[PDB]
Amino acid sequence: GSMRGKVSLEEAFELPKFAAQTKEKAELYIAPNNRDRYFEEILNPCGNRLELSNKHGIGYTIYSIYSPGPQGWTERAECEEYARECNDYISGEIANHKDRMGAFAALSMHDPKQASEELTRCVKELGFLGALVNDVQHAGPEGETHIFYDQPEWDIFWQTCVDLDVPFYLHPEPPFGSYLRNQYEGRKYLIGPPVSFANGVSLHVLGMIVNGVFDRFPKLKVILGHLGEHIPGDFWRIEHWFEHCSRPLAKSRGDVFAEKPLLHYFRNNIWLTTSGNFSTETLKFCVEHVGAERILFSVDSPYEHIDVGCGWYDDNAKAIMEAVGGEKAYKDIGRDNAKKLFKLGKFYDSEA
Amino acid sequence: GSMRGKVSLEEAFELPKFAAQTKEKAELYIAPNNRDRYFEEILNPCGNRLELSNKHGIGYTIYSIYSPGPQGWTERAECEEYARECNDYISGEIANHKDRMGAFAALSMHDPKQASEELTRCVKELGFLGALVNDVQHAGPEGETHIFYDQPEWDIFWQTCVDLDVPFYLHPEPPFGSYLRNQYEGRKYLIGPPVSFANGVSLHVLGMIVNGVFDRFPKLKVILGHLGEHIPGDFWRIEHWFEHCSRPLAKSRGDVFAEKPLLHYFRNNIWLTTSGNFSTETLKFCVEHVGAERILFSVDSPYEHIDVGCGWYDDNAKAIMEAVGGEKAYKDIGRDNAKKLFKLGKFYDSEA
Ligand SMILES: [Zn+2]
Ligand SMILES: [Zn+2]
Repeated sequence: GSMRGKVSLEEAFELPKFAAQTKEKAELYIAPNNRDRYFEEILNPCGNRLELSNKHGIGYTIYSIYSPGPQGWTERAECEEYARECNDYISGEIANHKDRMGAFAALSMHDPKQASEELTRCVKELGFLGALVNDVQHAGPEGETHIFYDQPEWDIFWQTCVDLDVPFYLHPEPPFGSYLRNQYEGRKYLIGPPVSFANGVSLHVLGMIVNGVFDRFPKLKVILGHLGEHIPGDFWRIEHWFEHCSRPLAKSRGDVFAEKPLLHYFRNNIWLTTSGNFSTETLKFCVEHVGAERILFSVDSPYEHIDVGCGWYDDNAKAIMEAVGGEKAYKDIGRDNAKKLFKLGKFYDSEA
Repeated sequence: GSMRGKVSLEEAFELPKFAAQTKEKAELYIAPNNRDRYFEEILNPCGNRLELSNKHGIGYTIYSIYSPGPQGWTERAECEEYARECNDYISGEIANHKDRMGAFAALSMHDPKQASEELTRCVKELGFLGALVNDVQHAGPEGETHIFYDQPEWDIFWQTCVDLDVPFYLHPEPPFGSYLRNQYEGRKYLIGPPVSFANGVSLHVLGMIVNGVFDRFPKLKVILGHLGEHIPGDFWRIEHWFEHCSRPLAKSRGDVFAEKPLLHYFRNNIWLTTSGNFSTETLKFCVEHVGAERILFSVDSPYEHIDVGCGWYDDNAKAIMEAVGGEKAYKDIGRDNAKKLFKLGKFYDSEA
């Protein structure tokens, strides 16, 4: 049947002093009847969301800054101070619940050296378990500069991730600037989970692949939410296009291109979570391609409801077991894959 | 178990007088060893691609303008003249092979009424079978203006599609303007099939859904290539988000929103093709969600090779039949779904 001790690791917060900014996210992502709960959860890591996690059989929650978080702060010095404030805040909150809470670093991604230094501080001094970054870092006096991490200057940062041996969770963020105006103004309800989020993350991680990040750093670990941000349904089409067009075309120009097949990266460097994607059928398709050991349960609180995400995994245990290859695979996805990936010791309900 | 008489309907051409424009497409989409074949095929609807189609068991090819085609022509008067020339040209070419060739209208989509009139001319006077439009119509310097068809003025055009009772094929196109520079300059090999194409089409058709196009025009027929442009893998997540967030939020503001579940539109208004997606596993997943009667074989020539797409469907007939639910489903996908959708009479090998 169902299990306790599940690990959930796409679980967002904001600094309480910025409560007013969370009402702006609520207007993008939260139905009216869910506003009271959203505001309580996003501002209280140890509040009712912890009680729900305990009731619903979560053993370890890894908290991260919400979106865009620092990636929406276009002034470098202000962005760097905010990221540090987020890390110091969540470190203080999780200190009282070490058996069931951890955190991922919030980072200013304006400068690779500075981001590497803050990640190192979070991991070595605060015991954080990785980084979670909300897609491209926006920058410039009017915010139009889009900083992607698949360019060579970011190699110092990837080297830091590998040296610390912690994963990088690439989370989505809403559209900004001319992209928001040109492509979303007339379909604003498509901002967020319906399409815009995965459109951005898939572009960015495929960018890391085709620009050779994982070839230069074969030990690098990256996590994608939402069962891989559109990519698994296109595993065949993307790899086929790389074989039929992209690889020989790039080679003919002397341009950098990924050295391995698409699935190699998804079987060695990338892990997927079930955040906001409580779909047994989609989970099955993903398992069939990447392996049950490469998918991690997660909720996506507070944008999703802990009781709903845990309810799916718990209440459909038998059907999910059939879909993912048996009892061990089900416990691996629920808990044991993440326990091993994050090198967690004993934690709440971890052997239950 | 293979069949002849297959229908293939994402098969592109360019006007011979614009041969020079095809070189820019080759630099985006065609490996060096495939250039000679691409140039021959894109400029000769009755050339070797017809010989290959006859050899490989295609009974009916529906030709369409390549991409962006008119959607990249930013000046309305020139765009309208080009679309007319494309339609008159392809009408003349297919006249010599009526038993095995048809066409979809090329349209200037600067003005809903003007596009409606050209579609009517193509259907009523030239016998065309629908329209194929390459995503948003570009206008303005560098194409920075993006004209989407999910805004209320486009109801004039949707009413025309319903009056004529023909489908609208929403095909992808490359990025333009600031989006091209900001989001693709550092990952240029992701322009096209790897991600950019489906990112645009999925945004656009989901836009039509959430702005209520299919609620006001429940008889409207739309076709998507590439097994649905990322949407099927996200069927659960999109509909869940619409239920949990978007529909109650829009209702609370009095904003228009899709009245029915996402899968209703994919089971009533939208058909998928296999263009560029010769994946038995992805096809199976789509069949399980939308029904085998809603998926149409297609190749995507000349960007894909007719021998490769037909080779997949023909050589793996037994495995595909098992994946899609049996012989009738296999013949439906190969031929009979399209025969019925486009009301084709007898055609070459149509009872084979
Ligand atoms: Zn999230
Ligand atoms: Zn095509």
